[PDB]
Order: sequence, then structure tokens, then C-alpha cells
Amino acid sequence: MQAIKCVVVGDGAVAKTCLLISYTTNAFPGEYIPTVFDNYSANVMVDGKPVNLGLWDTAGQEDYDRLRPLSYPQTDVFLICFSLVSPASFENVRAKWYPEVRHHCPNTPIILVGTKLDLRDDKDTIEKLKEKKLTPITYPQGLAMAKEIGAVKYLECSALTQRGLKTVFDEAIRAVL
Amino acid sequence: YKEKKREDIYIRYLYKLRDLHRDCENYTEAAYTLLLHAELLQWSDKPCVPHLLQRDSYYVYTQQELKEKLYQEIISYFDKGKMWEKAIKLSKELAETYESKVFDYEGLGNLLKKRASFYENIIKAMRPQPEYFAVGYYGQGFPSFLRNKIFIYRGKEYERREDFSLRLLTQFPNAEKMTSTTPPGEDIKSSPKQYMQCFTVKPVMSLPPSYKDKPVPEQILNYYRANEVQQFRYSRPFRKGEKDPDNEFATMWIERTTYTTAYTFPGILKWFEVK
Amino acid sequence: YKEKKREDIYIRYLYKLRDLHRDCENYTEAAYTLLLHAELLQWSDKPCVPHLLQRDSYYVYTQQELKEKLYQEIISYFDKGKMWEKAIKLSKELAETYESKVFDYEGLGNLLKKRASFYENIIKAMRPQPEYFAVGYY
Repeated sequence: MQAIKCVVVGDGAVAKTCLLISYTTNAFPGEYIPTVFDNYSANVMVDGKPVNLGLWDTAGQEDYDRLRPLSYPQTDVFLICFSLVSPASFENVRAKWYPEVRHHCPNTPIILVGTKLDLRDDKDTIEKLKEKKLTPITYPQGLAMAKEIGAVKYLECSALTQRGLKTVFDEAIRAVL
Repeated sequence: YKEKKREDIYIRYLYKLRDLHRDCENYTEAAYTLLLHAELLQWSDKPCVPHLLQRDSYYVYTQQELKEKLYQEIISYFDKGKMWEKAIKLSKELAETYESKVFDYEGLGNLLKKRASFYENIIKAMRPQPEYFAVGYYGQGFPSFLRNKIFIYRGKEYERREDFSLRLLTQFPNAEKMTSTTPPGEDIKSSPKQYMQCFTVKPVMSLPPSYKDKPVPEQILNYYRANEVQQFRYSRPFRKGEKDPDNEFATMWIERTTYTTAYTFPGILKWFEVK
Repeated sequence: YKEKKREDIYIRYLYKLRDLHRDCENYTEAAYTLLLHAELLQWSDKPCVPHLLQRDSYYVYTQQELKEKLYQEIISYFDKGKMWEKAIKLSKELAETYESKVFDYEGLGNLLKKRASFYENIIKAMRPQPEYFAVGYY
């Protein structure tokens, strides 16, 4: 029996914690109960044997860049995160998140993950982004960024639908495996 | 048949079900069914009816002897069923019977050997907990005992909800999933096109008797977390008040849903209708 | 002393007699005496008096623990004393105590192993009967 370290970062405008807690709770979509504390954990089998799991829920704003990297050491995998509907998130990740992550741990299997997969095709959200001159960025350029890092995988999921979310985490666990 | 009280055919299909469960390797459920068979017996000597004298082998078989054989089998089942608490429980009466009615001390020795092994198994290793899901069947195309019904399923040790949902869809055509998970649909309380919904629920803690204050180790409690359970709850998120930006704890109101079913997991069936 | 009820010195000479009987290898009688000692104890937790806290080893020794140790010793004595009926009898309460008060299932396992051995010994082999004589002193 064993456990796995796995950190998750990202800008605070996407609420990755919602995704994490919904997954760990196994709750109905859009029915998660948000707790008060971070750094969730779970115990899942992906293949062969069940494994313990621990998710490092890391606050994403710039200041905590002094405390966040101290948890990076000996993390089996890290999961870089963004919002598929936030070009600003893309700026931050390709510019700040991804570079500093590669800096701190140049040696770690990495998976890029989308968010608000439904909102990527949300017509009202798309028209709002157009009238706000933001782009509901699609997959292929995300794939291009993934190739830019050459991450062991890149996936896109959503919280309101949990689509691929299990696939996300199974890929995450099998990354070590 | 139990309602009709015609016991012999009841036993016949009981054994049928035992065959089925062994085919499924559901050792626990097979053990329970075979126990219901054994429960009819007594520790008396006279074989009262040949009804209990089944077709497997037919000769004298005093109720005492057949009860012994059944208890041995059930003990073996629980042993490979990894449920040693019931194993020890039954072992106790079996040893009682050996030492007070038949006085075959060799049986005492073997049985106590097994009981020691059971205690070792309890204390040393650990066992995964099975997730428990609630299944609400709705519509009209469902069978009579399924239409507008709600069941609780003793899923596998590591059933992610949607895996079990997929398995249930495999059980059924019209595999569509509802999204108003809590409330039923009145139209679908009569409509055809069977509607369902599934979600994990919380196994409400049992009451280990004579255990309320003693500083007992965890292992027995972790066993009681999932097994010998009849109460199940599900929390209901709800926004009630102002949705101020920085805060959500000003609106959280949980409409928990407690579920009681007539029987106690684990049982003869891996599921049961909510009562 | 028992008449005078001064229990501590009573225990002292009780242990003296236990030493004597072991010297004679009268396992049964040593077991009985040590039992009379153990009988004073209870399955409670609080060590009520240090009187029962003898000179052999002196620290906390909750009555529960000392009673356990004595019962183990008496079980061993009866085992080599070839008197397994009393052995099984005491084993029963000892297992009761383990499973209902301390919940150390390892002790359950070892004790039940021994009890099975006892039952085997009863059923399998045989034991000679001691002749009994009447002595009239005059």
C-alpha cells in the first residue's frame, strides 16, 4: 500500500479547489460542499492496487511564491492548471506558472489540464469574451503548449460535468505508474 | 414461499441462490443465505422432517450433524469472505455445541485453532471499505418492484461513482441519468422511459454494543464503519441568504437525507430497497 | 494471618509456600496457592493497595496486569501439572478479560492455541490415578 504526492496550482479565478473537492467527495456534479481547509487527500485504485493520494491545494496569487516551492520537493507529479476560457490565465501560465514550475522542479512528470470545458463552447460566454476581446481558446493551441513543455499528458475537463475528470486523475496517477 | 410458509421449496430456491452467489464469489452473501438455511435447524438430535433432508446427500443426518456441517461451511465462507467477526461469533456457539453436546474435543481444537487465526487476521491486516450508493429508480417501464423505487447498493471497495453508474446502465436499456439528484420527478412517477439516478451516500456509524467508552483499538471500529450498517445519510448543499462575494458560510444549509432500509448490510443481497 | 486478616504478611508466606512447592515440583499445589494470591485481585484497573504490590518487582502493576501475569503463570503450572481441566477453566476467564477489557487479540490467539493443546491432551493420552490413604495420628 502506498501514497502519492501531487501538487496543483493556478490562478484563483478558476476555483480549482472546487474541482478537487468535488472529485474527492465523489459528490453529484455542482453539489460539492466546500470545506474551510486546503490540501485535500484521497485513496483510489487506478490499476493493480489501490493507492493513497494527497492533493496539494496551493493558493495561486503571486505573493505565496515564497511558501509554495518549499512543498515542491519530492513531489511525485505536479498538475499544472488553468482556465480554458481565461486568456489571462494563459498569459500567467505560459509566462509565470509554467516557467517557474519548470525552474523549481525541472524533473517531474507534468500534465496540463483545462477547466470550464463546457464554458469553452458556452455561446454566451464566448460572445462575452468577444465583446470583452478575450478568446475562448480552443484545444489545438493548448496542445501546442503541451508540446512546448512536452508534458506526459494534456487533458481538458470541467467541474459542473466532471467529464474526463476521472480520466484526468487516472492519467495523473498512472503518470508515476 | 416464506409468506406461504411452504418451507421445503423455500429451502430449494435458497440453495439455488447459494449456487448463484458462489458463482459470483460473493462469499458473504452465500454465507448469509446458507445461514438462513441453517437457522431453521436446531441443536436437537431427532431429524424432525425430511424436508430439511435435501437432495445433496440423503441419509439419517440428525439435525445436530447437518447443523454442524452447515456451520463449518459458513465458517469457511466467512473466512474467505474476510468477515471474521461473524466467523468468531458462530465459532463460539459451535464450540459450545461440541463441548456440551457431542464432547468431541478434536473438533474443539480445530475450531479454536481457526478462531485464533481469525483474531490474528482481525488485529494484524486491514480491509478496504466498500462505498455505498443510493439508486433511485423512476418511471413506469421499470418492473413492478422497481418502478418509483429507491435502493441502496453495497458497491465494491473502490467504486468511483460513475463506474458503478456505468455498471448499472449495463444492467439496463434506457440508460439516461437524471440531474435533479435529490428530488424525484412527478411526471416520471408515472411516465414510461425508466429514469434513474445514483450517488454515494454516507454509511452512518453503527452502535458497537458494550463498546461506547472502552479505549478499544481502531480496527474493530473501522470494521464497524462499513459493515453491520442500516443508516445512511447524504448532505444537501443549499444557498440560503446573501451570496456575498468573499463568503459562502453565510448561506450553507445542509438538508441531510437519512436512509433506513429494512435489513442491514452486508446481507443476502448486495443491495436493498430503502425502507 | 487470614484469621487476623493482616493480608500483606499473609501474601508473604503464601509466596513462601509457593517457593516450597516448586522446590517439591508439586506444580498443582503451587498453582493453587498462587491462585489464592490471585483470587485477592480483581479485573479492575486501579491498583488499590501496594500490599499486593509485592517485592518481586515494584512498579505500577495495575491489578488487571498483575492478575494477568498470575493467571499466565498458573496456566503454565497446571499445564506441567497435567491438570488441564482447571487450566481450561481459567483460560476461559482470561480470554474473557482479553477480549472485553484490554482487546489485545494476540493474547486471545496464544491463549486459544494453548486451550486447544489442553483439549488435545485431555482427549488423547491418559493419566494415572493417585492412591488415597487415611492416616490416624494418636
